[PDB]
Amino acid sequence: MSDPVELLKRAEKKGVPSSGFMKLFSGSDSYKFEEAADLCVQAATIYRLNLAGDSFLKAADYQKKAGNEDEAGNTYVEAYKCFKSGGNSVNAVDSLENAIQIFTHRGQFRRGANFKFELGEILENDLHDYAKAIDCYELAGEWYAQDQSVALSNKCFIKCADLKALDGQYIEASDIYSKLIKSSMGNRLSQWSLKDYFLKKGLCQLAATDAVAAARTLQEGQSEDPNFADSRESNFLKSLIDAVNEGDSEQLSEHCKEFDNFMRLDKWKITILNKIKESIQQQEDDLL
Amino acid sequence: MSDPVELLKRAEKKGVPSSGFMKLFSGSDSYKFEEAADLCVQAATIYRLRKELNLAGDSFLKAADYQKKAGNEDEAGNTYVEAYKCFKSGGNSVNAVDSLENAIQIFTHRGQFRRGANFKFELGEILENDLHDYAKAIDCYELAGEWYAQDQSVALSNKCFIKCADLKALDGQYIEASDIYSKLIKSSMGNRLSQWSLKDYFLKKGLCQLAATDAVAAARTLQEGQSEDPNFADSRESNFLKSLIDAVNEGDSEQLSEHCKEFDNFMRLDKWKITILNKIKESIQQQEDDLL
Amino acid sequence: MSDPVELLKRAEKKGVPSSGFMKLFSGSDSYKFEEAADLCVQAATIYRLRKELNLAGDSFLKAADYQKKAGNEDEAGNTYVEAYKCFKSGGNSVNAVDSLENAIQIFTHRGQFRRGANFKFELGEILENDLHDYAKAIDCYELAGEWYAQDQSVALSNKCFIKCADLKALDGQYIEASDIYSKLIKSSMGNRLSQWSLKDYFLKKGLCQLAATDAVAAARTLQEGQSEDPNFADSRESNFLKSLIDAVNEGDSEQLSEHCKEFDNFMRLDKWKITILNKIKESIQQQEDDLL
Amino acid sequence: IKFTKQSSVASTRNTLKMAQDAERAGMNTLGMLGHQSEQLNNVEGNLDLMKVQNKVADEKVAELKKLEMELEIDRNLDQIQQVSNRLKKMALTTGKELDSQQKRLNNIEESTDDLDINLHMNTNRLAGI
Amino acid sequence: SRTAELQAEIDDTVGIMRDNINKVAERGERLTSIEDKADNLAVSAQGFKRGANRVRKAMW
Amino acid sequence: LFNDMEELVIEQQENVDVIDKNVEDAQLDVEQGVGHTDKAVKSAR
Repeated sequence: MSDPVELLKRAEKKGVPSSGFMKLFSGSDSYKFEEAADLCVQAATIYRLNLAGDSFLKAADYQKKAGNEDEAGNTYVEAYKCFKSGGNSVNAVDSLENAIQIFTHRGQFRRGANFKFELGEILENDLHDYAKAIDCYELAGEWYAQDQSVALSNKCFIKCADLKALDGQYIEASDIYSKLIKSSMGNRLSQWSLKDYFLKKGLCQLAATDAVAAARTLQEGQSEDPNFADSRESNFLKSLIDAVNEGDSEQLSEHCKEFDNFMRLDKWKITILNKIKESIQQQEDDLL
Repeated sequence: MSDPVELLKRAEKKGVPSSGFMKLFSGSDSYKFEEAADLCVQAATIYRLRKELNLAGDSFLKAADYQKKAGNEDEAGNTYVEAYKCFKSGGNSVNAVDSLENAIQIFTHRGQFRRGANFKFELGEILENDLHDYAKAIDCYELAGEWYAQDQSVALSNKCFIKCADLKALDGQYIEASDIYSKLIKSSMGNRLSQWSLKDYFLKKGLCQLAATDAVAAARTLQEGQSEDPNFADSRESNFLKSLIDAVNEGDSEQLSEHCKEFDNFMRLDKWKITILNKIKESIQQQEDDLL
Repeated sequence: MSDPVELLKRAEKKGVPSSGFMKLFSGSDSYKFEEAADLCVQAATIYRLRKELNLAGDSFLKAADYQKKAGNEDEAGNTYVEAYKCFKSGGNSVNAVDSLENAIQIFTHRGQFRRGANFKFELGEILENDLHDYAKAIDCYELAGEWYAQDQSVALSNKCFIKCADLKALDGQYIEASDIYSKLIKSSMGNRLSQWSLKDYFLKKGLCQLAATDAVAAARTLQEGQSEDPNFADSRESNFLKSLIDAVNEGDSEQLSEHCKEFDNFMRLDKWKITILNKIKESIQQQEDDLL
Repeated sequence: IKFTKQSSVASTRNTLKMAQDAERAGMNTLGMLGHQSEQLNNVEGNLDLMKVQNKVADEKVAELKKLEMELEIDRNLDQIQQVSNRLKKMALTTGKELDSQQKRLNNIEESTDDLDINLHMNTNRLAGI
Repeated sequence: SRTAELQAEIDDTVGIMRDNINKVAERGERLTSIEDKADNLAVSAQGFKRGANRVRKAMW
Repeated sequence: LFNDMEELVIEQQENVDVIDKNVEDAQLDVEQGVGHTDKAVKSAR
């Protein structure tokens, strides 16, 4: 079985550009980079995970030097596979950046959005670097929206608007809860999600202490979507608005427990509700 | 139709490498091995038409060996898979295992991990069900699950890790099974699609932790599941795990049996759960006996 | 990569037919058109890579036109299909319609009726959903269903005729919608696979006959279905159609609304059926108002 | 008396909840089966094209070689009954669509195998030229 | 009588869904086999391409 | 049952993706291969 170290050494030797006088006699350096990339891909296949990933990165760099950006993007995706699976999230991120850049330059925005969402997942879950995860979900959603893929765009914007609300960017999250609402009106497949969106929008507007906007969102949802009108989510949002207007945190706690009994509050709703509670209590203390 | 025995004899005759002085005048021996492999494949096809499946498998093994000698490893992997199919359909599980092992070694070597993971999972199935070699089945499923995780095939990786964890827990490796269930749980969080498997995973994790007499870890697993997955919070599985933990902490084997019957009436306990629950009961009863 | 604008310019220059004295010395103009078509296809492939898809479609249209001038109509149809794909992916439904139409005439002229039927159905979908040209979509589905019926593909023909009958009934065109449902019923008799669809067809037929204020034809449809298909006899669709007929004969719109709600509770009434049942209701109410 | 009515209300609440969950899963599965049906259509088209190309390849290779509790229970049963309907038609339509896909997949398998065999034959013939 | 009717419908739907589960298994097996054979097809197509190219160069 | 069905269909999506990709790739190589045999014949004549 060939030794991958020797293959990488041969790839390195072949990957030296012709400099000076021999450049007048040597053909295009593209072929040398192609052969070095092939050697690097072989080494990567034998290693196959971190050493396989590093070997695919070298291959992709040589493919870029050859003018074969195409294979370079594919090879960066392979490097990302190797890195993600080796627990090396940083190199996975780097590989996805290079692959996405190659794709977007080439006019594969769909593939770019796919890997942009994958990148956002790596940023959110493995690196906990939420800001760039928000950025990636937003940009992937935009690229899907250009492609007229409403479902994928909505998935990205659900993630993006949700990371924004947990980061305290409640107004911007509400603006993305609003886009999701318009993109989902009239679509029978999204009816269950639509109620959810209305609720979350109001919650952000309650965490931004704009109870008037929450009331308006409630009225809008009640008027535009009959399924939301009679839903437990609409009643819950109304009760939360009434409690916020009354400055009664204990009542809002009762409402949260009641709603929890019938439809479990997931971590996000608990989190946002806790800030709504804190705002009411802070107003009470300031009035004392 | 040609006689397959005659074809195999000619394959054997052609498959002799050039030795001595003849090697200076004979071209690459690859072509001789290719032709012998073709003859062996013909014999294998003839046997397969006659439903002499084991003989067809053996002929395919010979063909694959000649293909390996020719330098055509990809064709050798294809032919080993064919030999595996012939043996499996013939009830010769041992030769099926051998064929899949050679095929998997080749399919690995050519960077073909997803494929080798499919065949490694199939090998694990043959080991578990036909040969009852549970240890190698565990290894096969772990190996296949890791390779699927390498392809970002979360679903296939989860299937392999479910099999691995189940077999480990049945083998008395409760802690390692609990760790694999932790991996399954983490890989399934937030995916709407696996919600129903997710509840099951939490339950099983606690059960292994109860079979290892670590009730505290079972309680922590219950709390984690109740906090992280709302669908698990209200589930019958969470209440059942809580009740089992309470029974274990109380050292009351009869209450554990009552809870098992109650859970059985609403949600049938499959064989695995019955075995693990019996182990937990046995541990409680052993502690009771040790205190008298 | 070549500049596709330059490729199209070279295609345009090559695509000029030999006029005058030069025609006596120039070979067949077919080769020039072939080369221009190849250039246009290269420009189209470059444009498609760049996802400014409408221009890729335009380049494919130019390529197909040159291919038609070359006498190579089959490649012209293939290229029109490619142009259609580019336009549809680009949100330019009008040019997609034009491309599919040209491809369909090419295919039908060559006796490839099945392929033309496929693209005629797709064209009808583009008309129904993107352009809201329901009349010519009805025409498309009818003709595609006929072409499938000639090819003895009962299933595809039924799909097209279902779409045609639905659109006809929604347009106010009830009687011939019921006729198409009669054809669907006749083509679905005796086929176990279509058993679930058959009940649906009977119901819809009666509904159109109720929207045409022909309660007698609806009743005859009911007895026909009851006698010819035992599964429709005992079904909820048959009882619902009977109840609607009874309400229509009694001139009691509120009874019809109660039956619609009752059937809604056991059978959610899709958008099409809601429209038709509403129409039946206004017909009853109009008769009531005319009697006061 | 009251305790049983409360327990029954709770029963019908969970009953409706589970029914709705089932329906969500069914709708995703039908839409997802439709998407996979479209993909398989693309596969089918490509296989048809390859058949034609392999005819061409065969001829070229040949020539190449030649060269309040009661009311709530009632209403919950109403909503349950609605959803259970949706579950029944969804199951039936799923069986239908999937049966058609099973026959289609069988044909796809056979065509793929035949194309693979033809390509191997022509590659072997080209090797000797 | 309403609720029994409901129970009867749910029981029928469970039967249809058990049937469906059996069918989707048949489908998963078939799809695994088709993936393996489509991989074979792709490899063979590439091999046919390369062999045809080599014959093209030999003849040139 | 509905939950299990959804999960199985989600899993099977992986297979369908790969099949579509491989068959598409195969078709393009076959087309190229035929192109080569055409040119080979043109020369051999």
